[PDB]
Amino acid sequence: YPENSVAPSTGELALEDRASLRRVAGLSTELADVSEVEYRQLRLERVVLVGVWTEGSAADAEASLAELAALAETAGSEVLEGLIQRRDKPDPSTYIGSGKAAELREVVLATGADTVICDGELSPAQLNALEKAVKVKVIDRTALILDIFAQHATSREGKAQVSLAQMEYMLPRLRGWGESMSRQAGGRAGGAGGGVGTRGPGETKIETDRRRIRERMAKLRREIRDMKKIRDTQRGSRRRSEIPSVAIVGYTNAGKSSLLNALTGAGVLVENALFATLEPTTRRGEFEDGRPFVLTDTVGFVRHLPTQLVEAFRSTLEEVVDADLLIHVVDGSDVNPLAQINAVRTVINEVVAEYDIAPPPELLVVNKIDAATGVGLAQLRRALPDAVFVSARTGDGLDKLRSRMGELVESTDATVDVTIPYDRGDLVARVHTDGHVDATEHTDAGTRIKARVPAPLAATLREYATFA
Amino acid sequence: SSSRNGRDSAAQRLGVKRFGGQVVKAGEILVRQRGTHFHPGVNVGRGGDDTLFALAPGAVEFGAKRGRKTVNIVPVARP
RNA sequence: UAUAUAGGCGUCUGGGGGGAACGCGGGGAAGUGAAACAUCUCAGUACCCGUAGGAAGAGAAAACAAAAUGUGAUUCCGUG
RNA sequence: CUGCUGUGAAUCUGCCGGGACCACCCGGUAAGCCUGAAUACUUCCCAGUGACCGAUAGCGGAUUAGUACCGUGAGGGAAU
RNA sequence: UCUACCCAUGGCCAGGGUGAAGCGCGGGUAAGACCGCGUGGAGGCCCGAACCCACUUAGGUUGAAGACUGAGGGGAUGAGCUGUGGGUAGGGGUGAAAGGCCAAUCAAACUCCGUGAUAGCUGGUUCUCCCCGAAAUGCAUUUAGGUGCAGCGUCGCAUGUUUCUUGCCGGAGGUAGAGCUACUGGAUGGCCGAUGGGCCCCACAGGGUUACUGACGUCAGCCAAACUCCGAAUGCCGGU
RNA sequence: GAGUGAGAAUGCAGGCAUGAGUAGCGAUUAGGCAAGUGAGAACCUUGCCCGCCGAAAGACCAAGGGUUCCUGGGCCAGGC
RNA sequence: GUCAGGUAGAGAAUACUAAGGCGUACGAGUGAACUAUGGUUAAGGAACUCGGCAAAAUGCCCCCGUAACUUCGGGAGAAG
RNA sequence: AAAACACAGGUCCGUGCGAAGUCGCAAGACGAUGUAUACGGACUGACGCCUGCCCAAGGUAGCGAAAUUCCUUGUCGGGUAAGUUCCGACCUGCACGAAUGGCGUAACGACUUCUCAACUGUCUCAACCAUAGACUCGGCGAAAUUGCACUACGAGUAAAGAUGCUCGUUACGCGCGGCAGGACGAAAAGACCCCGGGACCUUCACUACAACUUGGUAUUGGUGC
RNA sequence: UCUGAUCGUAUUGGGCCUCUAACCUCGGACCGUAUAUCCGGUUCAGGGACAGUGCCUGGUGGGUAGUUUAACUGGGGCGGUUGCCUCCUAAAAUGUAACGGAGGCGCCCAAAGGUUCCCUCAACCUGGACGGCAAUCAGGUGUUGAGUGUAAGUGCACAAGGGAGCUUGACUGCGAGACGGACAUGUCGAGCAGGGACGAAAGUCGGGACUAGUGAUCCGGCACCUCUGAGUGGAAGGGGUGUCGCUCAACGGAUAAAAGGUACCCCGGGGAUAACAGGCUGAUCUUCCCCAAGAGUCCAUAUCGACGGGAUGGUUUGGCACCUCGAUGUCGGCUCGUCGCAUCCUGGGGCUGGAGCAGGUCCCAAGGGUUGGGCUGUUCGCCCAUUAAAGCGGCACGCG
Ligand SMILES: Nc1nc2c(ncn2[C@@H]2O[C@H](COP(=O)(O)OP(=O)(O)CP(=O)(O)O)[C@@H](O)[C@H]2O)c(=O)[nH]1
Repeated sequence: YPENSVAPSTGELALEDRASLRRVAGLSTELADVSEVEYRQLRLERVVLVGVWTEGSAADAEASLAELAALAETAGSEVLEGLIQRRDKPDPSTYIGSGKAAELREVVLATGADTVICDGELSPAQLNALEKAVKVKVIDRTALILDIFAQHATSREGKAQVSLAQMEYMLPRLRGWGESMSRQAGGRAGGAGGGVGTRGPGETKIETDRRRIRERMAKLRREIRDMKKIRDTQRGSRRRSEIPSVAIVGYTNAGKSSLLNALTGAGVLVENALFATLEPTTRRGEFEDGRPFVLTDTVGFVRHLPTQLVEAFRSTLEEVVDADLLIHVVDGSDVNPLAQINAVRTVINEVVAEYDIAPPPELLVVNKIDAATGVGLAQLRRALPDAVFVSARTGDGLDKLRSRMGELVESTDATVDVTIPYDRGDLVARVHTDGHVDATEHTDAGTRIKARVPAPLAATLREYATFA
Repeated sequence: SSSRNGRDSAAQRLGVKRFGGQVVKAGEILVRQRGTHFHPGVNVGRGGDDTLFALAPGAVEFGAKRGRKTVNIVPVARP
């Protein structure tokens, strides 16, 4: 079974140009604000990242690590360094290239480390192969994605659906690393909490006994069954009223909540994190002339949407498929906003595949104008396709986002001319308050005007609609 | 789920063996102690392990001097 | 085969098997006790083989003893 | 004091024992025999005995008893 | 004498099918191989009674019976079935091998003997009244459901209040409580304040500084089995 | 001087209850009548009729049994 | 182990019968539920059930026609 | 009662012949009245298939395929209303496993698991009929079990599941035929689990012995170096 | 014979080659013998002092036998302990369990021991080249906060802490009287003599400031002794004194010497102890509630409702081990049920983000009803086609 064992001796794994024990390990990551990463005690885990170069190049090569460093920071632990490889072939064992297990163990011992991350879901063995070698707590992209939601959880809906997603992510890897984590347990506090992550509930662990895990997944599934009824009951008035609705669809950190605060005077939370707004929240707004429409946010969508966590985004998906006009917020940080938008848009495709109604009208926007395009200039503003953006990284003025949004929203409101006579002392008040008052060509006595009206007011004034 | 603890030591029966106003023969132990909880006064001697023993027949007495409790053997008068 | 012997022939005298115990000689367990177990004990018992006698076996110092002028085959009892 | 295997002496200034052994003393005189009495036991017989049983007892067997009967056999084995 | 295998000598297998070799004839050919036809009747061949076995199901299950019956089943010229007579005997046999069978039992058969095996285990242990009257603890244990010693019972002997209760007197304690600016810890909000940074002069030296920080310290309120500057009540040890 | 005191040992020997006058009275064929016998008859004897086996449930031989064969007599045990 | 009638049959299967031998040893009633052994079942046809378990169904003789594959023997009584 | 044993076939090892091997303390016996084409042991278990340049010394030399199924990797459909066994094209780079183990295989099987046709009381869903019991009458006549007795129910209490105790309810005495919910029903001093003892088995547990083998010496001698 | 090469002759062992008379041959031929594949005898032919057998001896040896294979343990296993020392638990004398909370030990020192004498640190402040926060030095403040070889505690500034001089008491022969104590062990000891050390003397010295640093008996080793000495003198051996050898650590130590399987099992017992069942608890679970931040278009309460808090039921996973092991037979299905309501349908209401059609949630309501199939052992669940619905639960997870 053991053949010539000279592979890292003379042979090269995937060294087309740069691979096979190269471990570029560039881009040392890390970032410092005022120093005092912790200020009293171990508030940083001194984590390290990993990346596997695949289809693509510098356009995306470092993009994975760029996203992961920010995400781990959001979790609240200093990222020491990142490490990738060209990796022509993803080895199912550890898909890391030449199995440089000793090399990575040594380069993580040279650093404080004591925590490692990965990119993509890892099979139980696909991660044990590195757990053994590294001898340190290892938690991959989906584990951290779930831990972020757990930490940020606020309401029963979240504390149940994130819990279910975590249990079901454990399901395929209940053997091995889960027992490895429980062995020493959290030890006061671990690097991965439970249902609420940020202390509080979920302090004990995620998976401890297969029986209890299955029991709790059952109970949680019933709970989401209950919550679906509750949610559809709550979402009655809008569907019963046929009131146009719009949705803020942004990848993450694209200032969706901040934009909502703007344009509606809303006071929703706007925190620095890739997953800040927990549940889709909405508010009534007014178009240019009226139309007391509805505007809702969306929850963060990150590249390679972890399918292990869909119960959380199910509510968001419903709220986007039950809408008319979609406005696509982007974040002006990365270098490939085109990739950001295409990636986030890859999800609406399956959204419509499942709940096919229609392709809703689409509009584009990108926040962070003040800090973005520092070397981009107005190329993305003139040459690039449909897009409007004035929000700043803190807030700005809105000029035509509220005009084109109305011109692109459903125009179901009939605009056929109607004749309103004097009749009662203020009979025209009904039309003035309902159907807007656009073009109030007030004349005299039995004032003659031209304004739009909805289906019931149109049918009520039909007989009185005498041509001009 | 073993326990690291579980060990202990035997019963070193320390403590005062003759209390105030007790008639003693020469050589008897008065307190078995560890260290110098008590000191010797008159007719009281210290042994190897900080034991206190009588040096004359008499009656035990506990007093203080210079800030340290001391044990003494007051000589009983023959009636 | 030569002496000769094996062998053959005849004739005379004996053995053969049984018996309850006891005798002498020879093989000889294990259960058990040891709070387990192997030395050890059980025990030279059980059992077996040989072999008799009215009884057998041992018996006439190449002995004990200790300076006593000692006792004087063997056997079996009682002490030691 | 003895059984097997090797080796292997002197005839009285000889040889053995006297609790390793050595000297002096002391006791015997190996490698040849036979020998009663005191002593162990009751298959059997005769005459008695019992602070022994008295028919579920006393022998398994007071009556067909090693019978009937059970087992291929060794063997077990009643009741009156 | 059952059963496993083996040996000697006998016996049994209704009926009906297919048709291998061998042999003869004819084609194919140098040539046989090969191809049709005939006799022939091989086969651990086929179907199926006797016979042998035991796959399914029902019945029985204090049965008709300590392994059977009914109805279907498998083999049925063969490694076949069976009669009579023999051989292999227990740590041994025999085994197309199941720890199967060896006389209704087999991970070592039966009977008698050693033998009244041993069992820290379970059961049993037979008439009466009077007096006294427990323990379920400590230590040790190839020990924990046993046992030895001590403790606690009873009886005899010796002394006699030494026993015990109450008062008073003489003692050591660090528990309850309480206290922390008295020790070791954590911690609550203020006050001043080095580090300072950043700012105004501008040096960098030298002056103010500065939503702020807490070095030390200060004020008010805290708490602790393994904290104690203190510290009871009971208990205990003597005397009277 | 004791084989001296039983209510228990799923104790042992004998006798007798409860279940209970209860289950069962043993194959898959089947008996009926007339007459007799006799105290007594479904079961015995005779005559008829009906039914069953008929590669036996008929007739022999061997092993095994040991008198069970036949005649006369008898009917308290046995014959479910 | 030996004998092996007649008819239908290939048959020593099966059915009924000859010779021969039996009716073999508790009966008489009674349309109870229920159990066992047989019989039949409308219409559907495995829905039963762990599973077509059991039961049903085909079944004989003579003529036609017989597949995939094959160790060239078969398959094969193919099946129809 | 089978997939297990056997089997014809194959491959190793021992045996040169009162062999090897086995029974026996030995003699002796079988093997064998046989002789390496034979005998004994050991695995496997008809039959077919399994792959090249280096490979008085050429060099990494392991093929680097296959008829490969752990291969629920949805990796799709056929199987039907919904279909398990399966059937076929994909992900199936050390995957795997096989130089002596794997693939195929006609025929066969009271083997295991499925689909179709026919057939049906298996079922929807049961009804009826006959016989043998049951039942009644006559005769004979047991058995296991058994501390007792003119042996209710509810809620409680109790060694924690009450015929037997407490408080209430209900019930005329005695039988017959049936059902099977209790009497922790009968049966067997629980086979499970633990403790103690035992037995048999395994082994590089301990200690012995059989047997084998190594040397000294007796049998055991002479002459030459 | 003392200091001593080689000698002449006679006594011998081994290695090697042979021979024949020991011995061997199931190689032949004859005789007992009429039959004899037995056996013995004669002789021939081959081996041959080998082989085989006796006594002795070293290896291999489950081929066979006798046995061992600990205990605690919130059942057993697995894991972890097993002796000694210190603290808390430990309830102010001593003592006191738990698989309770923390740790150390299996030594070290010839000076870190004895004695005589002298000194006082840590920390802080002020000043000084390297030299700094911290080295050495100066002054001051500094009563214990440094240190005390080693764990923790009790004590130590009177110093037991820090230096120095000299010394070996890290003695021999004892020991009144006590502590602790099941016993065996274990600790203290004033003082007497001999000979020493230190000190002017008085005085202290029988190891370390104290408490751990260890192992019974048996058996045997090594030095000395006025012991004993198997007739006697000796010697052998024994005896006394002093000491030596055990991770006998399972540390009161069965043997000098020892692991496992059993579903092929068996016997004696146990509800002292488990699996099912009941019983208590309710951690877990289910049913809800309290408060309301927030969501819900505005709007806490139509519908939800976080962070927190309180309970009900005894169905889940568990805890305990109270009855039952001289027997309480396990799951799913079938037949037959009966009950609770926490209501799936049918029935009556409130509110509604109730236009109507319908929906949501809550209240009252248990009369009756609540399908057939394919897969799924499946605990269970997925699918198919219907219905008004295909309810949830208890009854030994009802009923063998
Ligand atoms: N680009 C942008 N960023 C803003 C704006 N206002 C605030 N931010 C910053 O962006 C940070 C992230 O908030 P925001 O991007 O609104 O979160 P989100 O993208 O709406 C929702 P999620 O974070 O889950 O993806 C905040 O810390 C805030 O300081 C804005 O108008 N535009």
